[PDB]
Amino acid sequence: GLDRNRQDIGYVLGRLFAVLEKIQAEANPGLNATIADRYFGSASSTPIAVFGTLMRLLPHHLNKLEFEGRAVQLQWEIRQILEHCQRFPNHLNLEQQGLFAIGYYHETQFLFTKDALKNLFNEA
Amino acid sequence: GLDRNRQDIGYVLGRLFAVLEKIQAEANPGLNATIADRYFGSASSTPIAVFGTLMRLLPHHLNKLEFEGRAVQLQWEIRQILEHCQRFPNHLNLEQQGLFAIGYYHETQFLFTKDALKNLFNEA
Amino acid sequence: GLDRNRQDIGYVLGRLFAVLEKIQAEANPGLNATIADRYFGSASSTPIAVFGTLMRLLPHHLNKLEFEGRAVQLQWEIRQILEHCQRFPNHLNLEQQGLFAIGYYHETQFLFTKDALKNLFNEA
Amino acid sequence: TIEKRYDFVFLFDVQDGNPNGDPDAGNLPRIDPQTGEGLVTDVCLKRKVRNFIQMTQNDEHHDIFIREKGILNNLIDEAHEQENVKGKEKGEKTEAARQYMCSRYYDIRTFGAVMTTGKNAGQVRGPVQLTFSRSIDPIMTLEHSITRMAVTNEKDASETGDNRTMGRKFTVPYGLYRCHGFISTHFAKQTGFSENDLELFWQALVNMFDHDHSAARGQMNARGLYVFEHSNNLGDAPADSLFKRIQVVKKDGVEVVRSFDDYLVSVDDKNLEETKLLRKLGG
Amino acid sequence: TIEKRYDFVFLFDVQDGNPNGDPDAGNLPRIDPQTGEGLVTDVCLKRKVRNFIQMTQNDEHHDIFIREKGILNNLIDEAHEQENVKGKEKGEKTEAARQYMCSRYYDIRTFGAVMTTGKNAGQVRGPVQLTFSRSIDPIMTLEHSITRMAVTNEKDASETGDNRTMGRKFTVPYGLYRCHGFISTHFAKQTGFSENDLELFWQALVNMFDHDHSAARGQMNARGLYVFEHSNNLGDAPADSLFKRIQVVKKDGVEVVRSFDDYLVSVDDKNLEETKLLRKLGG
Amino acid sequence: TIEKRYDFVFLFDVQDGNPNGDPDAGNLPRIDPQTGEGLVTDVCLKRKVRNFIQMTQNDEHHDIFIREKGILNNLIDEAHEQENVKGKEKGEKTEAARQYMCSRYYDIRTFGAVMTTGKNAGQVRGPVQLTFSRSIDPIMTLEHSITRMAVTNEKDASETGDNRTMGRKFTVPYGLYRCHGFISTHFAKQTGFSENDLELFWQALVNMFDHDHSAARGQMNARGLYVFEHSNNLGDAPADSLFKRIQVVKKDGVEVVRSFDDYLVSVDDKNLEETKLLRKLGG
Repeated sequence: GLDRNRQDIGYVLGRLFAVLEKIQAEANPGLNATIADRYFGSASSTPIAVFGTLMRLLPHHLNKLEFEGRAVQLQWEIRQILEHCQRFPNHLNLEQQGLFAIGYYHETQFLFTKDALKNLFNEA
Repeated sequence: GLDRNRQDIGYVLGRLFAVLEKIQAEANPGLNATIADRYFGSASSTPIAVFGTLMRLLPHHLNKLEFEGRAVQLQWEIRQILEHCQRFPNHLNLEQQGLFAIGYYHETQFLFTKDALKNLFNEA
Repeated sequence: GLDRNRQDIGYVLGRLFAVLEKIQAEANPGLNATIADRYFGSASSTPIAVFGTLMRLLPHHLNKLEFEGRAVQLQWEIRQILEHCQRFPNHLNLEQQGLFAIGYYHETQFLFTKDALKNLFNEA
Repeated sequence: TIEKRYDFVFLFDVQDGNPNGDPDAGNLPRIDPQTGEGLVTDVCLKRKVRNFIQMTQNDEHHDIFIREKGILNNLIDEAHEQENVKGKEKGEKTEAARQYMCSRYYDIRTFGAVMTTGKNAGQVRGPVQLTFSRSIDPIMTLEHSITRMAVTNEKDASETGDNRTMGRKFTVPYGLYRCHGFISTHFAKQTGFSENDLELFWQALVNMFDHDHSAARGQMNARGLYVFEHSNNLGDAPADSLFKRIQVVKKDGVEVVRSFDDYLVSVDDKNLEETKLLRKLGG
Repeated sequence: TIEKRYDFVFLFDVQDGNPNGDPDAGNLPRIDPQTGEGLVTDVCLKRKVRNFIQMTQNDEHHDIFIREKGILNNLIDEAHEQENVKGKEKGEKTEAARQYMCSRYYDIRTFGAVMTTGKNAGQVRGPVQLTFSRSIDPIMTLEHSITRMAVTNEKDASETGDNRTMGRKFTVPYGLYRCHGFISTHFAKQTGFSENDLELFWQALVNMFDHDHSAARGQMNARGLYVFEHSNNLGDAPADSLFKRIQVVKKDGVEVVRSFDDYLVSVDDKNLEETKLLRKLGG
Repeated sequence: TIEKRYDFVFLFDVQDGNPNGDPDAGNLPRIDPQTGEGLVTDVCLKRKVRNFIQMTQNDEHHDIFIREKGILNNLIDEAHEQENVKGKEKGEKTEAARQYMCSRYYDIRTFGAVMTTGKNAGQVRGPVQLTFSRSIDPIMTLEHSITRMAVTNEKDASETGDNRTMGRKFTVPYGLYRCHGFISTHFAKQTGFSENDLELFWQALVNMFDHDHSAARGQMNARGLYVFEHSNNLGDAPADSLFKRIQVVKKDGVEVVRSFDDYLVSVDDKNLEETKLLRKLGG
């Protein structure tokens, strides 16, 4: 059910949030706490505040990740996502709130798939 | 029994609601309060109002759950179930409203079973 | 996707930085070091020093580029990107740092095109 | 007795409170499951009328039949010891009871009533009738939860986290509501409904809600009251060719409605003026 | 007993903290799911004024009837030992009970109550009623996480670190909240609301907040309080035609409101002097 | 106990380091997203004061509630066994526990605590409260990265060629922060706040930063604290007027602020001191 181009801000933001959570999780194993839990409600309500800080935090995890191939593939997926969106909205609507969770969950399901992401890198 | 992929909207929404309820249950053990009277009436016609709002606060309950295995298992289960949907509908036909209840009860029966979710997770 | 003239500092400067990154990466096939991450957090914090230094860095990487048509196309596009800007602000607030990252990732996909930049130079 | 015949339309909104709650579904507002629109049963609005009169008139010839706490059979029997103690000999003794009742209690003289419990005193259909009233556009109920400082009893003597049971309150962010009302004449001639009662009734409608504020309801108002006036005891034109001339429409710009500025009201007076009349009351 | 019915508008701003409590199901400030506006439940504002009374008068005829450790059933029962209620009857029991309860308290005299738990006493409706309040412009929540120096308990989490669980403190950067209130004389007769009591109410609102602080609440303060009074026991104009006279608007050249300076207040009194008095209280 | 309602405005600045570490994202200064201002959480202030008192006094009736490692339930059970000397009714037992606490720990008399988590001991309220403090002007964050001479652990990271422990020690070139605080006499009576304890509080503020230095923290200094003393037990004026009597203005000449000289403090007390007592305690 992972659409590639839904273009709804909620869906794409949920995809982005899933990417962020997975990156952070793979970055350091010894951590049960999830940034998703700490930020989910505020993010789905309004993305500007949480997302600015998340952007600032991203490079640290990105570089300190041990393996290079995971880093390049994650950056590539970020590229494949960001071109739909344009600018962080100030506020969300209800259907957007739901579609955000939908996109997040869909992207999580795609990421847990073992090799498909590596493939999509390969056709690039 | 329970259809894995009946794919009609009411059934999947009912399964989703049942899982959320069970999460609320184990998250707060010393409690009897049921989201049942809270949101069956909402769920029948306009899920678009209620489902996303609940989803906002699922992560808190999930984290407050003490045991990691149950949390991750239920996480994977809801990832599986949400695959079928693509968009929260705003209105439901009569048969949809009933089949929502049928799905809820089938899902509750399946979850309360002793080890089924364990087996499915172990497959994952 | 991207915009040539979104007309804000973060977007354009991130476009600038990604341009520089690909220039240096392509000019040296034997360039394992990830200069991108080396200055990314720096620029997101404040560019007033890093970009000035990178400017004097440029001509060496320019000359040691193997193919000269690539180089001339590069200074061409650099001309269009920098024409929009009018000054360097030392301090950088959060939202335009977000737009900085947005512009970076957006224009990276433009960079990855097989022949687009050559074409853009062709109508020039 | 009234020598005309009236049909009217009524427009009232709700701001942040449960207008009338299902006696069964907890207390949540009454909504139409298939279309998700609101409902306000007529008896509720009629009861508001009766309360208004109770506060305003307080004499005889405007006493009200239904009260906060009373025995109906007592009110019937009391009428049974008027002058006509038995002189009508059970043939129109009941009819005499009807006449006396309708002589006193403005409620019965206006709306219908049933008095056949003990010593049966008759039935009246009622010159005035009102329809259910429903919402133009769907509404979404915002459930709440609230808490009380102290426990009612000692049965839950201990105080714990699950203790201090919350209990709830329901609200509706906005809406709007259409009401359709009919006035008969031939029925009016029976129970002496008089013009003066009608004037009182219009003032009752326009000023109903200010004199009724509870905890749950919150603010309500009256947006419009339009009256179409026949010109014959005979029905001059049918109902719909009247009602369709007053059309209320969601404005385009907003997707979610929040206040009366959003909606738009249109009154159509093409050629009905020739016999029928239209008078504006709400505004 | 008070005579002239009143209406009033109230404007209070929360500075840097949870203005109303968590909805008890998902702990945040109370928020409109759709519009992005913010709400404070009226009950909270009512409880604030109750506390101010409890700490201000401290006299018989001013007891409060809901206290942090009171148990309602015993409070009801003890009222059954007054001399008047000794020898009475079913209806008379209840009526005398209501009279005594309204005699001794002020909470009951001003806001309604339910007294049917054990030995029954009845209900009251309360001359004074208040609505929900709503935020003028959408509020942008902030969530904060903070740590505890020491473990809560020598529990399973008896480990040295508290980095596993921290707990959070939500907050709101700024806003305004608008509230409406009604005073109805028609009920004052049933409870004995008196002029001195109304003066207490007015003095109470303006100083409700300063005498009440807490960690979670953070600074709050009250800005505006405008009261219209009618000339006669019947409303001279309906409510809304009044409430539109008082309007607040976000300033022209501001994108985000961050203080009281941002908003702008305006008052309309072009004709209001028909039979109505506009007393300015808040400022 | 206390004598007059008390209010105070508080200022303090940081030359370098991290005033408060946000655990949301790394350890950035807690910053307001939209306006680019830095919130200093109050709980930090309160912890600093507790630490100072723990440092100096060290005597009974002045023990500090939240020590470095103390497990709370041992303290509450210790008190209960101490007042198992009472061993009496639950309400009395809880109240006696409260009293023994308030007698013992300066923290509790000074600020509340939820002791009731274990064997119940109640909810104190605390008569001193402080709000969040926010930077007067937008902050400036300058990330820094540094090098380790040696690897943390004998792992795969023990390679000389690659070092990644760049570390992060954020800081601020300069700023200021403003806070408001309230001391309400009445609540003391439940906890028995005493004059001397308030005096030690006044002392602990102006002399705090000298006893709290850390590597990550860096230099801080308090600039000016002002105390308003209420004339009588009820507030003679609203807090807002008193607070806004004090103003801070960026110097016109400067566009970037790097030192106290770049700011100007304006204090005004011509008339609103007619019954208030302004003490310019510091600065």
